[PDB]
Amino acid sequence: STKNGRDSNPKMLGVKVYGGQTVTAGNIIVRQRGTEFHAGANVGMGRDHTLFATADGVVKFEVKGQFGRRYVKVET
Amino acid sequence: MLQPKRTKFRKVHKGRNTGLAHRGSTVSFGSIAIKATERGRMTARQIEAARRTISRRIKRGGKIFIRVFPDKPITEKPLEVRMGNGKGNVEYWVCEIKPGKILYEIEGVNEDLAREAFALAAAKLPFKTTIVTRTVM
Amino acid sequence: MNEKKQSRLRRAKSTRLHIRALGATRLCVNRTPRHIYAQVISADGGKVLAQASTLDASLRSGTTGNIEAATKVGALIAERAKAAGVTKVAFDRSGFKYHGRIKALADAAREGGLEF
Amino acid sequence: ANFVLNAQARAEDKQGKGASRRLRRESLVPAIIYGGNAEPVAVTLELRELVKALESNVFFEEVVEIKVGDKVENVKIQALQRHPAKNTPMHADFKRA
Amino acid sequence: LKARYNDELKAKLQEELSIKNVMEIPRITKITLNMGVGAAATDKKLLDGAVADMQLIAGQKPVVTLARKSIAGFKIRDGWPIGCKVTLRGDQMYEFLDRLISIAIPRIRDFRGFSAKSFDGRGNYSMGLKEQIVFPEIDFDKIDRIRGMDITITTTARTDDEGRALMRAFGFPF
RNA sequence: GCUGGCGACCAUAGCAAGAGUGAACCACCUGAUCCCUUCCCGAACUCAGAAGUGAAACCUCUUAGCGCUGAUGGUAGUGUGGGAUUACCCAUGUGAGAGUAAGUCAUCGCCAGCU
RNA sequence: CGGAGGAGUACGAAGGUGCGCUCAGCGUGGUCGGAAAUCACGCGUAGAGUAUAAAGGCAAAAGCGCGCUUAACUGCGAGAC
Repeated sequence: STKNGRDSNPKMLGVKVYGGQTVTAGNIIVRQRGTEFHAGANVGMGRDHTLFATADGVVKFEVKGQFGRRYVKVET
Repeated sequence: MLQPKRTKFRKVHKGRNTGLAHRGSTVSFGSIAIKATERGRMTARQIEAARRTISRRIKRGGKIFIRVFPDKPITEKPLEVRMGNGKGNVEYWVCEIKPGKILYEIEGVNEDLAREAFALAAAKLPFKTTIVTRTVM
Repeated sequence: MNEKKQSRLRRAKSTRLHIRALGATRLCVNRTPRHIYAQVISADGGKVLAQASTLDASLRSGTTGNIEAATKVGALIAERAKAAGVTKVAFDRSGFKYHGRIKALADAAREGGLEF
Repeated sequence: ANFVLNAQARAEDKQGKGASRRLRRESLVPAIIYGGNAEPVAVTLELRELVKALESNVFFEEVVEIKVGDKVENVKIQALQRHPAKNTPMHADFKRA
Repeated sequence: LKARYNDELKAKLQEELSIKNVMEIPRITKITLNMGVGAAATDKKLLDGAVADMQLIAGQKPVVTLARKSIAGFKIRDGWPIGCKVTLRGDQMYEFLDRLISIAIPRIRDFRGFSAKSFDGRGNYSMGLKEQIVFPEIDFDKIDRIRGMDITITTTARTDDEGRALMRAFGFPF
């Protein structure tokens, strides 16, 4: 007999809205286990590190700061 | 019987042996060396047999560098067992060989004796080989 | 050596970043053993809307390094900010304790009429 | 003067993977010349000539003359690529000197 | 001391060490008194006695020191007190130094205990002594067992020679 | 032309080494009355000030010493069609990583004070 | 019926907030006290920690303390996965 044979259900993480797309306030942009992306202007952060839009506009990805963090923001 | 002292995992996937040996295909320790021209698998017993043959021929008058180490475990099913019920048990260890891989180098012996030793060693190996010498570049 | 200033800037970082995130006009203060300084800076953090310090001619000849000077600087920065048109600000203590001369400057600015 | 390599110009249509493989099937060797005060120049050499030159050690220390057309470049061999299995030379880097 | 160094020792140190700017002059910054009173788990009283002894020796309230990381070899663990310490600056440290030099040395059993060596290599000097005696403290009556103490003098002297010069100027024996 | 504060940018910008500045600013500095502070300590935080110093620290300059940046050419891989099956070849499109030549001791905005 | 590990909990603080603080290791010295306790100063350094398995994360530290506290609320809820 084998001692293996277990796995967990999928979690369907990932980028939901890509750069250049138009969003409405409340739209989820990124599902992520940790902060692979950080929240920029007009973007909020949930309790499970989800990134969501807090205004209507156009999504933009960038890299900024002294730590080289990846940021996502919404331009109005 | 070369074998890793410790491994992070016991059993590994079969994989696919493709490509040429861009790394490890230049003479770097000795002056003359034997390198494979065809891909295949080299077992620890084969490595030991070739080393013993070379050492016996050269009468330990120089240094032998072995540039192949078998670190990939190979499993087998017990015998008279059906398919399934988990992966088999580890049986022996191999090193993946790509064309261009240098296997042995010799330092400090005459070229004729070295070539005789390499010719004796090549008969123990499961793939075709060739002889190379150190060049500037 | 240099640890004192680095620690002060480390304390200031959190408040400065939160003020930037809120997007409010910032009233930044700075303190030295000899003088005090205050600036009103825009939300983007690039342009100085107003300033006032003991280096100004009206206060430079005085004791210039105590609570009495700080109250005058607070009143003066309040007047200049009101003239420039700023009403609501977020106070930035730049890692200093909200106490003594800094507190006096803040109270004087509030009396002058900056809502915070 | 001791070492002279006759070369042809390697135009843009003779660059890339397919063109290089065609050249090596035609028994030529692509090579690049770079160095101070000028722009890189791509040339093609003869495999026979290159192997003959590499058989001698003083080729790796002397200044050699690469002639393509009328122009002449005085260069030193800088890098060499070999086939991992067959040891055949495949590409060369020359530095102006 | 204090005024003694402020008026006198600065000049002689300046001449002896040949330093152009006055701020280079060795200055004794602080004195740290430590009793590493281990194995306090078994009894829980010797640490109280050590705290009382430190409070008596130095005119300050001692602070207990807890362990960091739990060690199987001893009975120490992550959070419980395993030592006691005090730091002295300003007038208090000058008074402690003068009392030490004046009275501690005669009251030790064997003289020449301290060495001109045992410097940290950067101008700070540590000395360890046995017993809480040699101080103006209560005698063997009304005290617990004798306990050793470490005294580390941290000074602004950049090098060991400068530290030794400052120490000799202050008059510590060796 | 220097000094301080706040930003843009986040190594071609950093680290290290050497050098320089006290008119103003800054820094060290004096004291522990009152405000306030130490699981003890005026060390930090805080207050009241100007006897000293540019030593330390901060800034500015110089250096390719570590670091960082980095071509061209070639090689590996790869979509489509065809030919072969140790897994490669041809046509066409695409094209690294490593290494080589080489570059770098940053570049800008607002406010205030001195000469 | 492929290769490897965990869960069927814990916590009124180990939650909230304001303020504050940086780990690990090594080398020097220093009573018992040493390989390793505690003290002092330096060197390159996140290699520490995060109640617990691993992964993705963590300087405004999400790591570590102190004072006061109950938002470990009630009615909901545009808009999304």
